[PDB]
Amino acid sequence: TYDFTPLDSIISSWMDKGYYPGGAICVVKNDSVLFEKAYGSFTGDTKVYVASAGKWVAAAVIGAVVDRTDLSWDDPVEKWLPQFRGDAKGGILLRQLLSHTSGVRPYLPAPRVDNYNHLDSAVTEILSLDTVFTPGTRFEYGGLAMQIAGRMAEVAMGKEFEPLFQELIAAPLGMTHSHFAPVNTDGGHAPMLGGGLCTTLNDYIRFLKMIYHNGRSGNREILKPETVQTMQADQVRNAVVAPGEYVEKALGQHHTSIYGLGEWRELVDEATGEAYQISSPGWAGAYPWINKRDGVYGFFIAHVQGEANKKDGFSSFYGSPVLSETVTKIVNQ
Repeated sequence: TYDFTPLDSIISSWMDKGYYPGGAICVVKNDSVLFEKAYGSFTGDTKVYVASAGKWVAAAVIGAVVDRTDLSWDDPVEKWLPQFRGDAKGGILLRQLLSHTSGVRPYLPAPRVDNYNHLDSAVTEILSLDTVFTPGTRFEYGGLAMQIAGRMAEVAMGKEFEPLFQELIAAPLGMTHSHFAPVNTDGGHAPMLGGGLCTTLNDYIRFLKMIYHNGRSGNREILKPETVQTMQADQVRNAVVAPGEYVEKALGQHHTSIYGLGEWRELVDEATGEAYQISSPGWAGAYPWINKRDGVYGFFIAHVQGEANKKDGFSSFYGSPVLSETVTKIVNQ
């Protein structure tokens, strides 16, 4: 019998200040739902564009392809996409694309925006762009590199990325209201993999349950256990992490191993190098997480109105780990 008042108070205060028009949360501990509540206009089935919350899901689609084909985390781009031969980008590894360590430019040069609904067209435009640094040498967050990662999975399966998501992840989990494409163009819900995901509280909770159980759902192996472990491992490695990236800024943690495959390693045990809190926050307030020490997975879904970073110091991106912090307090007496 936990007391969830402190969490409810924080979320209600965001609604009372008009930061969001609505929202919903679900917190699960040791496979029991401890707290589930919708605010404002929302239900569990309200569809929301969740931006970077989809990076976690997109990495899982690619992991399901890696499980089924000769595609591997250490494959170079040019093995699969021969139009990249002759370009320094051809030697980028799949794991580097998904860990923000590729050196591919973060977003198209202004005023262009990658809103492509087909990755083959997206990747042709990305091919023309100079890199910003040598692969593996720096961490820099962005969206273009994951377009390339997605296209490599498309080629390995002979099938486009959105249909792959439905075949390999959404259908087997019973996610019925989710999609990466078509891409909404209102701003900040693009490119496809990095920011395109539209989902619901009920859909994304099914995804997190799967991840929490090391890729199993019931009697099905949705991802191999090793694939889930690799997604959660240090994929930044020796890349230089600049001061003030999300983990340092939002959580105060100073490890360099801040990212896996499409997911942040928010809290890490130094002695083992294992991450015990993992997340994929979006700029507009969506915050999914797992805390292995708590035995918790949860998801807050919402979309900020106005700017993400407001004059009272609230931030729908950098403020989000208050949710996992408050749950950690609650579930440990």
